[PDB]
Amino acid sequence: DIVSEKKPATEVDPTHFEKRFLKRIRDLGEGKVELCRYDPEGDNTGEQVAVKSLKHIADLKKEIEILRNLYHENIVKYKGICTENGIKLIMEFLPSGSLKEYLPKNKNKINLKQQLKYAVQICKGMDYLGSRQYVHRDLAARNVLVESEHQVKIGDFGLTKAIETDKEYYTVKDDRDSPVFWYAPECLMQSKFYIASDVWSFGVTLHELLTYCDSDSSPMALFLKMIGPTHGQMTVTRLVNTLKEGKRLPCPPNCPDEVYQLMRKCWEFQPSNRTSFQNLIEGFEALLK
Ligand SMILES: Cc1cnc(Nc2cc(N3CCN(C)CC3)cc(S(C)(=O)=O)c2)nc1Nc1cccc(CO)c1
Repeated sequence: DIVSEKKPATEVDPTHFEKRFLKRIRDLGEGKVELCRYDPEGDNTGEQVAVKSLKHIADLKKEIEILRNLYHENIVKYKGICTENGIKLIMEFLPSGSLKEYLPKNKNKINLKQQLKYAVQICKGMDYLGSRQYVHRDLAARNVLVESEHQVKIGDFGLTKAIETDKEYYTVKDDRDSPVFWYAPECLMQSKFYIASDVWSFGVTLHELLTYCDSDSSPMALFLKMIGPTHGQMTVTRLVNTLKEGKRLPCPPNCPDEVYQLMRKCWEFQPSNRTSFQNLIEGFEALLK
């Protein structure tokens, strides 16, 4: 008789998504994120998932490993991977999108009390990330996903880096696509990323939330009005100059001064003088009481 291999008992990994059942619906945003239906039964009843893939393979693999081990109410859920060298990150899908799409469409529903509750949830997610010794480096309203009218989640970890044990910051090398208008002075000047640098980005995200992500009131729009919109390659040094002078984004319309003061504590020039996420949580909780 012909010799063959004994078949070992097959086990199913719920985090392993087969390419043949992962069916594309549409692009969500750009590296790119797509809405897919994982449909192993082929009858359009499968679960909708968000799929992150490459248009850098090493960076995607590191991102997958970070997200796989993060478990928090305000952090988007990892679901698994789809493997070819190629890899796709599979996450839960949030149909409301980010604060960038949701806030302009739901102003009537989202009052100051709800905005402060979203602010608390962003801080809780960020404080959990910091407790795991990570710096996010991309905290912006476009990366805050809306689970429901009552809950937001940090939804992308593409620039997330680990801070070495007993060290205070991570030094960046690849910075060409940096979101400079959300960056603290130490990031712009020395490419040094502290947990306090994410606190700075939070202050900017809080400004966006309070303006309902209005494009005319965006941090880029406002800073470009303050420094000049036609400076090209000179834009960042003009931005650094402005921040050194003590100039900050103005108080959002209808934002009470006590909320604006918490926001300004995120924007102290020196990282050591900035508020912590825990102190922000306490400040917002005192305003909600
Ligand atoms: C992990 C995840 C789960 N669920 C969603 N949902 C979702 C997202 C969006 N985008 C949010 C970011 N915007 C700049 C572009 C639109 C839109 C919809 S919708 C309203 O069209 O159904 C849904 N997106 C995810 N990630 C994702 C998608 C796109 C871009 C980024 C990076 O900012 C992260």
